[PDB]
Order: sequence, then C-alpha cells, then structure tokens
Amino acid sequence: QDKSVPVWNGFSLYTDDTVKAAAQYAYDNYLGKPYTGSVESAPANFGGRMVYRQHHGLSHTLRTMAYAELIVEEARKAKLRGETLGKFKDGRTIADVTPQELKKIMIAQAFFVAGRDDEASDAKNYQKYHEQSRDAFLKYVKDNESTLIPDVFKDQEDVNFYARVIEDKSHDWESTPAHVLINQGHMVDLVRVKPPESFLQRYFSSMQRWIGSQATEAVFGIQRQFFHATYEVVAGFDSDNKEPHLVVSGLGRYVIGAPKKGQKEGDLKVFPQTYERLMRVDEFLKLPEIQNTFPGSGKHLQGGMPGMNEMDYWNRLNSLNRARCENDVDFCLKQLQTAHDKAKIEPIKQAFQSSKGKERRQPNVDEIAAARIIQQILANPDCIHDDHVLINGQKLEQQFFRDLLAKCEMAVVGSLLNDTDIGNIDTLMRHEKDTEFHSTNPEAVPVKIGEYWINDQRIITQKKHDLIFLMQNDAWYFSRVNAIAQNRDKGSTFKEVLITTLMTPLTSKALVDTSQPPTRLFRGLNLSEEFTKGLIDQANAMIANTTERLFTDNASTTTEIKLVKETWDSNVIFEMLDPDGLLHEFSVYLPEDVALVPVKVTLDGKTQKGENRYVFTFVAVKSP
Repeated sequence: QDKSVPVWNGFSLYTDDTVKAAAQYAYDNYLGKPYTGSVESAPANFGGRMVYRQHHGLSHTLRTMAYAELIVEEARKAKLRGETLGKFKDGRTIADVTPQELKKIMIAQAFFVAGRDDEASDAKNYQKYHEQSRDAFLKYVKDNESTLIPDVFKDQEDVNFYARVIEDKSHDWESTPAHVLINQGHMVDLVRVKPPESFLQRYFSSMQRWIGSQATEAVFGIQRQFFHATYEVVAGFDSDNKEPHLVVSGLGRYVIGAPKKGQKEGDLKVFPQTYERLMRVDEFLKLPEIQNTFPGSGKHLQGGMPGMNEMDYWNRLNSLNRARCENDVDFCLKQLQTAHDKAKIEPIKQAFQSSKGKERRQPNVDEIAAARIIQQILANPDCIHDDHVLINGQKLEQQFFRDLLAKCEMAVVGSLLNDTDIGNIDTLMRHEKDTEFHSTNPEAVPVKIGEYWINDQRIITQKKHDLIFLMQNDAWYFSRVNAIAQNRDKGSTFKEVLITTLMTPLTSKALVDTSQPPTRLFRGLNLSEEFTKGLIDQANAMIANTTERLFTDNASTTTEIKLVKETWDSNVIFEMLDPDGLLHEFSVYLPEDVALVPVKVTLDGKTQKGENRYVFTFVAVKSP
C-alpha cells in the first residue's frame, strides 16, 4: 500500500547459517587465497599477520552484504515514514524486497569479487574476473543444490539470473533489486580509498534517488561504524577543501575560467589552460544545484576515531583484529553484527534529552594523599615496622593513621584504589605472616592475619569476595576494625591500626565492585490479531522516525526463551533489552522516566496453536 510493508521474518546476515556457509566457502576457496596476478597483488601485513586481499577481500564482501541489509531496512523505514521511493520498471521500490530475495542477493554478493586474480582496473580483465566470479557462484550452487535449489532458490532459472548479475555484462542489466543492491553495496564500499567530498556527493546522490535523504544519511553514518568495527580507515569530509573537484562520472574536471563563472556546464579531461584554473571542491559544494540538494554542503566530518589521537588510530588499523576480520568469517560477522545492532539503539539515546546524571564531589587532597600512601605500603611492605612505618624519609606513627581515618571518607579513598592493590594484599600478608591480631575480647587468643589469609587465598575477583567474607564473619577481626574506625580504649598494636587503615578502603572498594540486572528479558503475551496488528503499526511508525544522522539534526517475564516460546507458547513476545540497567520466571518494573522504545519486529510462525507469533524488541532509555 501507500505505506504498508510486510513484517520481517527475522532473516539476517549475521544469523542465517546458509549465507554464512556461502561466505565461508568463498573464503576457503577464493578470497583469502593469494592473488595469482601481478597488479597490486602482494599480501599486506597487519600486526604481523598476513592479509592477501586487503581490497576486495572478506571484509569488503561481508561489508557489501551488511550494506544490502542496511539499505533494505532503511528503505522500508522510509516507506513507513511516508516518503516516496525510486521505483524499478516493475513499479516496486527497495522497500518491497522480501527476505527470500535478500538471502539470494547475499549468496550472490559473497562471490561478486571471488573470481578476481589481482586488482587490475582495465575492462577486459574486469570482464574476465567477473565471468570467473560467476563460474565460482555456479560451482557452489551446483555442488550444493540439494540444500539450495528448492529452498533458497527456486529453479535453475533463478540461479542463472543471479549468476548473470554477478557476471555484470552490460547487455544483461535489469532494473531489479538484485542488480541495484549488489551494485550499490559494492560501489559504496570505495569510500575508504578516495577528493572524498566529490565521491561522497555522487554516491549519496545515486542512493538518494532510491531511498531519500534520511535513509541515505543513515546508510552512510552506519557505514562509518561498519568501518570502525572492521578496523578500516574512516574518511573525513571538509566542505572548505580547496583541492580540485573531481567529476567521478568520467574522471573529469570543472574549469572555472578570466571570468568568475564556469563554462556552459561542461567538464574537461586533459585540457590545457590559459592563466584559467580548475574548480576546487568547496566551490562545487557551494553551487546552487548542490548546496540545495546534497546534505553536508557546509558541514564537516572528522577523520578517524573521535576518542583517540593519530597514533592510537594507527595501532588500531595495524592491529591483529584487522587480520582477524579479513580471515575469519565468524569474527568479522560478529563485529558487523555488534555494530549494526548498536546503530539501532544509539540514535534513540541521542534523540531524547538525556536524563540528568548523578553528581559526585571530587576527592579531597587528604584523601588523595591517603590513597597514595596506602598504595605504596601495599606495593612495598618492607617499610612496615613494629611502632611505625617509615617511607620516603618520614616515620609515620599511630596517631597519623588515626588522623587519616578521622579526616578521610574511606569510601572515596577506596575509589582511588585499583585492582593492583587488591592483588598486593597477598604480598602484605606474606610480609606480615607472624603478625598477631587481637580481638576486643580480652580473653581471646591472638590470630595471625597474614597466615590465615595466605592460607585461604590460593589461585582474582574471588579475592575481593573473601575479603568481604573476613569482614562479615570472623568477629576477632571486624571487632577491632570497627573499634579502630571509631575511637576505642584497647591495647593498640600499631600494626592493628595500620592493617585497619589499609583494609577498610580496600574492603569498601570490594563491596562497590561486587554489588553490581540482566541485559535481555522476555515478556509472554497471548494477544488477538487485532491487538497485534495495531502494535505492528504503532511500532513500525516509531522505528521509522528514528535514523542515524550524518549531517542533519507488570511481571510475566523471564530470561529463558524455551519458557516463553515452548512452555508458554505465546503469540507475542516483548524482548526487552536493558544494557544500561534501568529495569528493576521473574518480575519487572519500569520507573516513571524509564521507557521501552521499539527497535524491531519479527515473525516466527511456529506456535503449536497454529498461528503466527510476533517478537517486539525493545530498549530501555531514561529521559523525561
């Protein structure tokens, strides 16, 4: 209809085993094998590990497939927003593509560049290489037709059609979702290596013809994330760049003329000039036909990773993770899956005004000093003596540590302490083995803290828990500890006061670190088709009005899926995602200013009752 799209059946690049197996067969036999040609065919090296096809490799192929999924999601979102989309000759748009088609498209995509022998750019070798890619695709489907021809494909005609797409011969083009999606997914992955403003502009326009401005901005903003995730160079964008504007369609140029205005819309190639210069980029972006159609005209985008400098970025691109993306199907698919799922949630957070955060006062100078001293004594217990601890030229007596407890909030002292101090507790106890520790009970037998500790502690986070144990149980210990924090009138071993001051903050840190809801929950519902269709419409309308921006702008819940799907046989599952911890069998409670925002709607037709079940995914966000 005008804005009606069928529900998605849960097919995804990252979850489908058939697409995964296709990608694997392509890596085990074509990609990842050394180029047999001679043009830029030498294997690169990242973090010591080899990558034989840095361009047109596994990462590139998986990225094109991710792009296909992304385009279809955003085009359906656009059609739901009401926007009009570009139509094939069928009259259909991208939003009318079915998962049965996207799956075949991805299987084909996996082999698009599998037939390459090097990175030659001539037309003859392009034709040869894509013929070989076609041959590889047909090899795969013929060797596995018992599992593919009836289920994922239909007959040999369908297979031959997608093979014709891969061959990409001019006289075989057809305005179909396969041709267009494969073409766009392959071309848009060249943003890594290019006058990046010119290329971004032409690609953005080519795709805006199909899915619109919103969807296009979303696709590219999320492509930046796919690059980050696969450890690839994310390009920049400078609307004030003064270098010559390149006319991608023809590798031409615009001469500005000498008059100020350019020629009669024409572009030049290898044209000598009369000092007459080449048009620069910013001049091209300022144009009326550009600044009034292309977003980003007048805006800029930074270079690489925001939260790091040049050198950390370098070490991130030349890491072993780059070689793992290009060499392991599972690893790269998981990187892209994580990033694509996070891209569905971050726009929502960025949208609503973030809930005012908690305010904490910064540590006092005395507390900083206390933390440093405690850290030092834990790192080198040699300075510990009978009636004092002498470190860096000062002798610290008992009254000093007592004044420390009096002046400092030992919780915010513990905050300044790290896990290395926890680890150094063992060294302290190894130095203070024979040290006797009394109790507030006069008739009690002294205890050797060091001995008991190092005896119990053998082969860690457990170390914190045991540290809590000693404080919760063992009266002989917490009696003295609590009685030192507040003033007591008992036989004060200097080491008693010392170990008190050292353990108190570390124990507080242990409590803080151990006290830290579930990430994913499931609500079961048995709804009638009326309600469920209403919910689909409302959700679809909510998810459609939230896009990644590049330039512009009750208790019936569980955690076991077999419980809501098989035991309960629910017609409707609310999948609630709580990765920021805002939600309080099991129970659930939604605070006043914590809401669930729909993110996705899925269809599983297998309720034993006989009807379809719908999975409404959600995320919890705090904002009034």
